[PDB]
This record gives sequence, structure tokens and C-alpha cells, in this order.
Amino acid sequence: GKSHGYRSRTRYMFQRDFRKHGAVHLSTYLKVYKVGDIVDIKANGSIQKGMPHKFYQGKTGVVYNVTKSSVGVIINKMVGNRYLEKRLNLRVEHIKHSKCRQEFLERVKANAAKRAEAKAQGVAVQLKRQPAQPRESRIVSTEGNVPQTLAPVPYETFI
Amino acid sequence: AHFKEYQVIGRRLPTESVPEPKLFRMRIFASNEVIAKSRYWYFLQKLHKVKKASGEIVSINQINEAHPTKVKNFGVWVRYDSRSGTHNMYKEIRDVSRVAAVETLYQDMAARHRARFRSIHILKVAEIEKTADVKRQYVKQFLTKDLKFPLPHRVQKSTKTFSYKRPSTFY
Amino acid sequence: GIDHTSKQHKRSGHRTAPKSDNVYLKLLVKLYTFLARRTDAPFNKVVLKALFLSKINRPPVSVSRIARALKQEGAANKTVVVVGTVTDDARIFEFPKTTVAALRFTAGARAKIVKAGGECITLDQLAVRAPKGQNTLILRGPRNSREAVRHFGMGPHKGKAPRILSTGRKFERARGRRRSKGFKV
Amino acid sequence: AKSKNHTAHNQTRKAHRNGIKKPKTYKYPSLKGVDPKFRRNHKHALHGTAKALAAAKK
Amino acid sequence: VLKKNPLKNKQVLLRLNPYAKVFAAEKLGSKKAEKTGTKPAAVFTETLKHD
Amino acid sequence: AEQVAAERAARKAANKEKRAIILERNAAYQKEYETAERNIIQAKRDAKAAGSYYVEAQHKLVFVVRIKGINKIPPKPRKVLQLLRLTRINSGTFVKVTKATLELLKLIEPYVAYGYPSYSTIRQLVYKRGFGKINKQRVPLSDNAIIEANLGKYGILSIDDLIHEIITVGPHFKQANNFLWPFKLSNPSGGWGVPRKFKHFIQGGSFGNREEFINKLVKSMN
RNA sequence: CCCUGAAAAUGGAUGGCGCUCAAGCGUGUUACCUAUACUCUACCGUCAGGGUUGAUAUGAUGCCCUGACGAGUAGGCAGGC
RNA sequence: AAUAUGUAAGAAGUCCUUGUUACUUAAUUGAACGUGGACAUUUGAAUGAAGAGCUUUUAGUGGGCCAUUUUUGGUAAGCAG
RNA sequence: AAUACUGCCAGCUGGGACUGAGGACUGCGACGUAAGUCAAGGAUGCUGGCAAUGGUUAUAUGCCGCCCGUCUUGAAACA
RNA sequence: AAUUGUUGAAAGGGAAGGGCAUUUGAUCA
Repeated sequence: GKSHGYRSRTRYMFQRDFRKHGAVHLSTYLKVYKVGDIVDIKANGSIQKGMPHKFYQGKTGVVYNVTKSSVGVIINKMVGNRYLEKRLNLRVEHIKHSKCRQEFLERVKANAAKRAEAKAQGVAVQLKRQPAQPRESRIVSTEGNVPQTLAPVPYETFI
Repeated sequence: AHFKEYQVIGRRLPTESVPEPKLFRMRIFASNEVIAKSRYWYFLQKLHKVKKASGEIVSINQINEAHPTKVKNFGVWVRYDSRSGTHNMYKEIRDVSRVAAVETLYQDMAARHRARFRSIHILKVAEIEKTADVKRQYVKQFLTKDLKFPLPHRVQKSTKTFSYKRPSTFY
Repeated sequence: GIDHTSKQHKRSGHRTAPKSDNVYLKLLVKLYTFLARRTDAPFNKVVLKALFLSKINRPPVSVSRIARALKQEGAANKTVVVVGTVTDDARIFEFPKTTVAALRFTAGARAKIVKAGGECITLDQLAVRAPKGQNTLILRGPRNSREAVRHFGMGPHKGKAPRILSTGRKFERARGRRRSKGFKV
Repeated sequence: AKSKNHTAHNQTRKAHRNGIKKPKTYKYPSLKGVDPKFRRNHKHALHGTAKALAAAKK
Repeated sequence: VLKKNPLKNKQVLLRLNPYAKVFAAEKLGSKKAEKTGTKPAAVFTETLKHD
Repeated sequence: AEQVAAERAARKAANKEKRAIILERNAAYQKEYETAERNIIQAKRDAKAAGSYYVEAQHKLVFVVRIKGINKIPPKPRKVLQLLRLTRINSGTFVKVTKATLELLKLIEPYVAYGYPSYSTIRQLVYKRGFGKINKQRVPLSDNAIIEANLGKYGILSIDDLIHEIITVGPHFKQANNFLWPFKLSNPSGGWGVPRKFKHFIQGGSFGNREEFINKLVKSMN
């Protein structure tokens, strides 16, 4: 027949990295998790208790519950034509912090610092980011950089 | 189209690690500046590790013939991809300008080897200044002294669909 | 042709002009349309929009609810406006003096207001006294308190009043509602 | 008389005709699945701060 | 009731652009540039014809 | 009731003052255009003369027209076209050049032709097929009053000001472009010039970037 | 490119007529014809945004202004004989 | 690798002071909810949006096929998947 | 110096076809120092012929056009 | 009405019937 289990088709997914087997480094257990923090989910093969499902591997979610050694994650799963929230409790081991949120707090702090300093005089704060604008005009000098003529090479039958 | 010689000089995007990148210049026969730039980039990303996103063109100009009123003999080395493999050829054309010579060469190759513009690659175009290094008989036959050849069987063009006199092909 | 990003010739989804054939209601609708068109007060537009509401969308407002609304700070000297019917509540005993304008008034509610010292005016009189709706307060009754909305959205693990005719034992109280006979909802 | 078993054709179009909607978020989320001790202490703290606010500002 | 096209109706063109009258009076559409003359460097001259 | 003449005179005085400001601003814009063009030309001349090469700045504005029908379109390019306001064939919009816009154009390149526009073709487009968006309606622009009423908050009050905002990308270019309805052009008068439109410009077709060659096609289609 | 390889049964298919510095083959450039496609205009219907109780004067479900759209089986709704 | 895919790009935010708890901490030590107070041009990347959100009812549907690309069984199939 | 090519003209002008919608004024502009005028939020003036144009039907001509309804992914079928 | 006979009109190289536009014949304000 057909087989669709809790750990089906995870042979290369729930597997430790090369030369990275054994116990887990004592850094994950020292991370402090609070309600509202955004974290990523990455299953670890050494610990088989509280392991997330295949779908929730690599997903990013907010923390809503704190337990002895576990946190609750809310993940939006697309079923049919709608997104449904899923509150799943996972161990600390199979969860890591997300650096995008930290970059957001850093940008916010710099944003407020610039809003203070620039507005102390009140001129062109320009607190908003901009994309890659087209390059402006430039002048190139051929002092020791004379353009070398290039021609296509003949076809060769090297073996 | 009416091919025109465009020389394009380009260079990699400047970086703090390597300021003032080297400039590479290439002459391409193309219909317009867009085609010339596209061919320049395509040829550059075949001999050098560069790309359009990781490079720029600092100059593009059109080369006009210094003496377009003088009949010249041109030797062209080309490399083309056939239906089965890649081959190298050397063809001799007789024309007053490089653009006309390469247009004639393109028509010749597309008609005689079924090679398209995507297949013919211009390796080198040169002018043979001495009429002794030519190795093609179809070009040598037109360099003979006192060249006089008639035009037998002249065909005239009529503006009417009916003619009241039997035409004559004299000349 | 156009690669349409939305439905073509789609209706606004709102009720323009009353669906009823009440001549007096149409006259009131015309009057409030004139007001809301030739004035700038949003009160006229709100009243005109509420005049198009259906019976289920226009729940009755009780005198106790009116008193509770007027008990707010600064609302004692305000004109109550009910777009619908005002009912009488016997659970209240002290009704303060007020001025309530509504389409239809229950006889008991009208008697209660008259005895308290207030008056019962219509929407036309309310418009005459306050063309721009000055010092008015709009009251709307509970819309989700109907018995027909409890059955809406019935599903497992919802508890949304299953549609039944009889009530009591052995009437949809068996397996499917208890853990002793299988599963619970 | 065999028949087609399973196919995912037109399912994406069917789901996209009515655009896939993200769940509606609220300032106060549901307090289910939370630690019972934390919920009890939150209830006690909420009662305390409500009483303090009522006593302070009227 | 009907859209009239600029660049063909002078009245509408003048209504849209009051500067059109000054432009026509000064003939700014055909202006002679300064008769300045510069010679390209020998490096560029040789690179143009370098084969 | 005789004050009609007084209001008429006041209206005429206000209109004359407004026309004076418009004329001054138009003269300033024309002077700036001439100065910029001449400055670029002389900069190229000095760069050529001093044994150097002048690398022109990349164009900050492009014009994109749709050359493909609304049938047999993949969903992601279709969505990108809808977001770019190209729902009819032979419809054109102006686009500011950024990284995001460049990657957007790289996705729907097969169904559009885009290139760097010029001041003359921009002015011709705005004059002939220039339509605004007021109350979600396509009201034609035949006076500066409507433009001032719908764009005066951003410092734009005339058709010449709108053209200036289009040609030179500024603080309010987004609003200036959003106010203008997409230009519904016709088929080219002299033809597309190629036997097969659905091939790249280097490959001999209308599909792809045309750079400065877009001006001729736009004027032929307009 | 062409030729041998290359043989199926009613009489027949680059559609055929026919074509040989082609009207066959590859490529380069202009002009020419057209879809219910694109731009404008006239009319009808639908939708949206509005004006119009300061009247004798009626149909404010009436009149007028502006913009956009108009395919379709099963099926739904609405207006009419 | 490419493609495909999740999250964040702000007022439901940030910062200063300090009220509550039966949670927790050696402990006013942390957590949640708070009060007061400060930050509206440029409210925190680009683009777009005949506006968006929400509820009730129900007709018909539950035999599909073909086209590009990836690809299973089969020598192949206008074969099946 | 001229010329080829490209792009611009808020430079001028010759010829041809379709369209005439709206119905006392309201607005935006130009000429005219000023009266007033205008190609400026949709065409008027003059003149000619008749008191045939045009509607319905039959034939003819150029082109197109398979038999109604149902089943079916597929109908006009030799269903 | 299906069907049939006469009178009057039209067409008819292995079908008839219809649509797009017009000439001709008959008729019509």
C-alpha cells in the first residue's frame, strides 16, 4: 500500500550534518525565550522528544508560551484557500533565534538615533531606506590602462 | 541588416579591493548599438570571467571606413558551429568596406553552409595589402591585368505586361 | 480586451432606497436624502443609511437601554435618535426626562416617556428641530441577540446551537456529545 | 472501467479565485494552551491592577 | 464635450502653455550652439583605429 | 444682485496672476533643460579631448508598453503586469529605474517593450494622450486648473510641471505617475519594422529592451 | 544542395494549376493586404462617482453630468411579452 | 545550483519613570498587564489597488482531455499512470 | 567646408477619406492699447435638382455557410 | 395547417433552404 507517517521521507531531513554528530553544544539551552520573540525551527536528530513535523521544518514563528524546557510556536499553515494558525510546542533544541528581527531592532535604534540627532537641527532626516539607484556619471582615465584589443579564439579540439 | 562597425570598451565594476579595473576593447559588426553591446558582453563572457551585472561599458563608438572608395581584398578567419560540429574557415572577399565585406561573407556562409548569425563568429578581419598572399582562385581571377569581360544575354525589365515587339538580349 | 483584476459590472452591495412600499417611509427617506445631499453633517447620511435597514437589521431599542445610554457623562441633555422601534421595559423603575425620536413607538414606551416627562417625536420633527443633528445621540439595538444567529456557523468544537425542533433528553444528546459513547463533539 | 485517480490540476486556480487570506490578528490573542500557573497569576495581577487603578483614578 | 489635441490647435496649445508664444517668438526650437572646437587626444585617436 | 461683475474681475485677476507664475516656472524649466543638455555635450567633449572616456549615468526613467495580448500568460507575469498597470495591449506606463523595478521588468520582458524615453516624446505623449485619474475616473487634461487641483499639494500645478516631474525623477514622481492614467496607444503607423514581434531586439523583434530606439516606436504608435 | 539506399494495393495531392539565374532552398532591406485585435467618434445596456423640491411642474423608482465595461455551457438573479 | 518557499521591513512601534501578582528569584531579582510621560513633513524598501473586512442561503459540479517542460510502466502507441 | 545617418522644431504648407454628436449664456484662452473679434467646454453660410431617395419580397452576382435536440473530453457523423 | 388542382409571377449544367451588399422585376408614404 501507501505509507505517510510522522517521519516519512525525512531520511535526508532529520539527519545530522557531516562531522557534526554526538551531543549538542551547550549554547541552545542558555538562550532565553520570551513571548513574542520570532524564532526559526530546525529539527535535530539526536533528540527525538518534541520533534517538529516535516512541514514545520524551516518555518519561522512567534513564541506564545514558555514551559520548563519547551516553547510554543504559532505557524500559519496554508490549507485549501486559507491560512490556519497552528500552536505547536517544541523543545528548545529544535529552535533557533532569527537574525532578521535583531537586524530590525538595530535598524530601529539607528532610526531613532538619527531622528534625534538630525532633527536637533531639522534638515532632511530621510529616515526611509532606498533601493539600488542607478549609478551616476563617472570618468575613466587611460593612464597606464590602455584598452587591450580582444578577439574570439579559434575553435580547438583539446582532449 | 546594414552592418556597422562598433568598438566597445568596457570594464568590471570598480571595487575598493581593486580600484581602476582593466579596460577591454572589441570591435563588433552589428546592426545597432544594442546588438553591438549584446555581442560585446557575450564575447566577453567567453574569454574573461565577467558579466553584465558585474561590469559596465565605458565607451561605444562607430568606426567609419578611412577610404570607403577604394577596392580592397579582405581575409576573414571565422569559426562556426555546423549541424554536427565546429569548424574554422578562412574566406577571401573583395569589397570597398569592411562592413560590406562582412555582410557579403555572412550571406555567403548562410547560403553555402546553412550557418545562421547565431552560428557564424567573426574571428578576425584583415586587409591584404599585397596582391601576392591571396590563396583563393575566385579572388585571384579578378586581380588580373586588363580585365575585360562582357555581359551576354542582357535581360531588360518591361513596364507593361504585353509587348508588341520580340525582345532582344543583345548588349 | 482587459485582463480584469476584479468583477465587471458588480453591484456596490449596499441597499439604495427602501425595499418596502410604505409611503410614509419613502417620504421620510426622500426628506433625509435631501438633507444628507444638501448638508454636510454625517448624522443625516448615517440616519438615511439606517433607514434602509431591514427588520432583522433594525432591532428594537428599550427604554432601559435609552436610560443607560443617557446615564453617560454629558449625555443627559441630548436628543436620543432610534432608527426603528422603541419598546417598553418593565424591569426599570426610574426613567429620566429626555427627548426620543423614532419611527414607531410602542404604546407602553410612549406612556412611560409621557409619565416621566419626556416627549415622543418623529424623524421629521427631529430634522426640523436639528437639521444638522446637533446635540443628538444615535442608539442601535442588539443585532446579534436574535435566536436565529445562534445556529450560524455550526461545526465541530464550536458549540453553535444545533438546529433542533424538540428539547430534552435523547434529542441530540447521544454519541457525539459525550465521551462515554465515543467522542465529544 | 478504470478512471483517473488523483490530480492537482486547477486546484491552485480554484484556491486563488477567492484570494488566500492571512488570519485576522488582534491586539489581545487567545490565552489557550498557556501555562495554567501563569494564567492564574495573570488573573490575580489583573484584578490587583484594576483595583489599584479604580482606587487611584475615578 | 470633445477633446482637442495640442500641437495641432494653436489656441489650445497657447492655453496649456503660456510659454509657447515666447518660444515661437524667440525661435528656441532652432538655436545655434557655441562654435567651440576641441581635438581628441592621440591615445583615443589611435584606439579608434587600432586593429 | 450686481456683484457678478466684481467676481468676474476678481477671477480674471487671479487667473492672470496664476498665468504669470506658470510662465515664469516654464521659462525656468526650459532654461534648465537647455543648460543640462549642453553641459552633458561639453562634458563628453572634454572627456574625449583629455584622453579619457565619459561614462554616462544610467537612465533613471523608462517607458514600458505591452506588446502581448491577455491570453496565454503565466500567473506570476500576469500579476506583475497588473501591478505595473498593463492590462490592455498597446498600453504604456512610465517606470523609475531601481533594482526592484529592473527585476520586475526582467520578469515580464517577453510581453513588453521598454526603453529610455526623451523629452520630446514625453511631451508629445502627455499632450496628446494625457489623461488624469480624478475620483477613479479618466478625466482628460485640457487645462492646468485640474492638474493644480489634483496635484497642488506636491508643488505641481501645470501640464509642463507634470512633464518636468516625469522627465526628471523627483520627490513626488510616484504621485505624478500614479495620477496619470496609463497611455492607450494605437498600432504603429509605419509598422513594427520586424517580421516577428515576439523575438528579442538583438534577435530581430520588438520584444526586449530598445534603449533610445523606443522613442521612434512610441511616436509611431502615438 | 542533389543522387542510390527508399517497395502496397479505387485515381490524387506543397490545395491544385504550375514553377528551373524558380513561383525550390538560407539569410539581409523596404513597400503592400487584413481579426469581432489596437486609437477616435455615433448609439444601446450595465456598473461606479455626483448634481437636481427656490417654484406653477407631474414620473426624485423622474431628469441630467462624468468615467469604465459589455464573450460564454450547466446554474443563479433581475427587467419585461 | 536555478526554480520553488517561510519570516521581518514599525504607532498593536521604540524609549524614560514606576503600580499590581497567589508566577518566579537569595533579593524590587526577572515575566505579564499596566498608569504617567517623549517621538505625525520623510508612519520607517519599490509597485499597484472600479476599497477592504465579516455573516446567511443555495443552484450545478464530483467520468475529462490536449499543449511546453520535468518524468514512471511499456520496444513503441492518437497507450496507461 | 559639404554630404550620409540619427534625433528636434511650441517651423510652414499641398492633396484625400470618415465623422456633425451637443442646442439662449455660464469655463479656460488668443487677437485687438480700446471698441469688438476669434480656428477658444461638438458645423455653419451659399447654391443646384426632384417633390426620385428609401421600406417589403423574388431572381441574379462576389464571399461565407454540414442536421435539429440529447449523451460525451471529443457529434454533422457510418451513434 | 399538413395535402392537392387551375390561374398569375420567378428560378432550375449532379439538390433546395440561409447570412453579409447591391442591380433588376413587382409593390409600398
